[PDB]
Amino acid sequence: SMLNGKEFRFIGSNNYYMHYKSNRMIDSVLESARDMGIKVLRIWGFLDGESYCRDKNTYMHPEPGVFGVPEGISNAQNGFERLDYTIAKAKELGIKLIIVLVNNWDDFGGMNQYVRWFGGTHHDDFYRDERIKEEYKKYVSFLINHVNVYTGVPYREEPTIMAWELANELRCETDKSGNTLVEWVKEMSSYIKSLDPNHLVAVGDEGFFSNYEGFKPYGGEAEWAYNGWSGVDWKKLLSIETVDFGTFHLYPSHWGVSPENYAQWGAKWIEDHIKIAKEIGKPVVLEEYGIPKSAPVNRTAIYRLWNDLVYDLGGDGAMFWMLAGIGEGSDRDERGYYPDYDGFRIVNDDSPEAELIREYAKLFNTGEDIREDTCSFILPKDGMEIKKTVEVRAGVFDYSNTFEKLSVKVEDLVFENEIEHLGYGIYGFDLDTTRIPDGEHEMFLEGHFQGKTVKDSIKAKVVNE
Ligand SMILES: [Cl-]
Ligand code: NA
Repeated sequence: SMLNGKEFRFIGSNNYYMHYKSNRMIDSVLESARDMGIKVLRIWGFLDGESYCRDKNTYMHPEPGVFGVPEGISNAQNGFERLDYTIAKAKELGIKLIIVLVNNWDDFGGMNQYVRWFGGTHHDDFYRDERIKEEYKKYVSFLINHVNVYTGVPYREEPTIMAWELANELRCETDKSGNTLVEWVKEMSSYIKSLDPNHLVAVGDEGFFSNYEGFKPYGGEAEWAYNGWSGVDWKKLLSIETVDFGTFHLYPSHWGVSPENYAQWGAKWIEDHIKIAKEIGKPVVLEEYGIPKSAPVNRTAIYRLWNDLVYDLGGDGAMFWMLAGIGEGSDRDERGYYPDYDGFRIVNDDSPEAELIREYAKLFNTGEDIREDTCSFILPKDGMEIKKTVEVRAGVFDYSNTFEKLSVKVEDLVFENEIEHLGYGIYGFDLDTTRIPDGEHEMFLEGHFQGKTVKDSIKAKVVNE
C-alpha cells in the first residue's frame, strides 16, 4: 500500500511561492512544468511567524497552535487554501509534489521563528527543546490531516503528493558528531510515518558528508562539505529506516569552489552521493542545484554534465533551482515574468537552459536517449574580456563512446598537446593571452571523434593593454 510505490526517474524543479501567489501565477508555474516535461515540483509547505505571514498576506502558522488566519484580520489569504489550489491544479496536469515542512533558514520564518516562539536563544535549539518539537509535530499533523477544499481528499490520501520532506537544508553546526540531527530525523520521520503510512518521507538536507574514508572534495575545495562541519552525517541519515530516499543539493559558487572547478566539483559531488546511496541501498535525488547566471562560466554546459551523471549513474531525479512563471504586481519584470531575483531562475522561454531541461525531461521520463556528441567551452564564457593567463575549461559530451581527442584553435595557435583531462569529460589548459594581440578573437573547440568532428566556438576580447 503506497500512493507512489513505483521507483520512477524524473527531472524536477523547485518553486517557493506556490502557497501564497495568485491562481494565475500558480497555473503558470504548473503549466510551464507540464510543457517542459518536469514531473515533480518541490515546494514549501510552511509560512511561520506573524511577520512573515503579514508580509505575504498569507497565513499558515502565525503563532503556536494557530493554523490559518488569526482572529482580528480581514482580507488575508490562507496558505492551506493556496496549497490546496496548487495540489488540485498539479493533479489536473499530472505533476507530483514534494512538500517541505520547515525551513532551516529564516525565509518564511524557519526554525528560528520556532525558537523565538519558545524563548530559545540558538537556531539549533529547534532540534532539542521538546516544546519546539511538539509544535512542529502539531503543525505536521495539521497538514497531513488537512482535507483539500478543492479535491475533497485529505493530504494523507493524496497521490499528487509524492513525499513529505522534514526540513529544507537542515543544519546543526553545534553538534558536529551528527547525532543531534540523526536523533531528530529518526523521531520526526517515524512520527510522520505513524500518521501517514502512504507517502515517501525524505529529509531535505544538502547532503554533507562527515569524514568518510576515501571521500574528499575535488581540488581540495569546500572541505567543510565533506568533513562534518554542518552537523550533517548524510550516510547515517540515509540509514534511518523511516527515510525512503536521500536528498542532496549542489551550489559550488556558494560553497567556496573556484569557477574553473564548478563543473568537476559538482560532478564528483554527484558521483560520491550516488556511490554512497548505493552503499546503503536507497534511491537518491539531487533536489536542488544551480549556478548563478552572472558566474563567468557556461551554465548550460555544466548543467548538461550534472544531468548526464545523475542519469547515467542511476540517480532517481535531478531538480534545478528554480522554475518560475508569469509575474504580477511588484513581482513582475520587463518581460512579464516573475523576476530573476537570485540569478537562478529558469522559465519556459528561448534560453539554452530551458531547451536543455526539455531534452533531459524526455530522457528521464521515457528513456528517450537521443543525446548527441557535443563539446562546449565552459570557461571563458562567450563574450568575456580576458587578460594575462586564463584557465580554459571545455567539456566533452561523449554519448557514442567514440571520442578520441580535443583541440582548441585561436588565431594561428593550435592547442592539443597540453590539454589535460581534469575528470568527468572536463579538459583544460592555461592560455597565456599575451601571446595573442589585444582585440576580439574567436576561440574554436574541436572534439575529434571517430568519423566526425564536433565543434564549439566563442568570442573573447583580449585586453592586456
Ligand atoms: Cl544553520
Ligand atoms: Na523555489
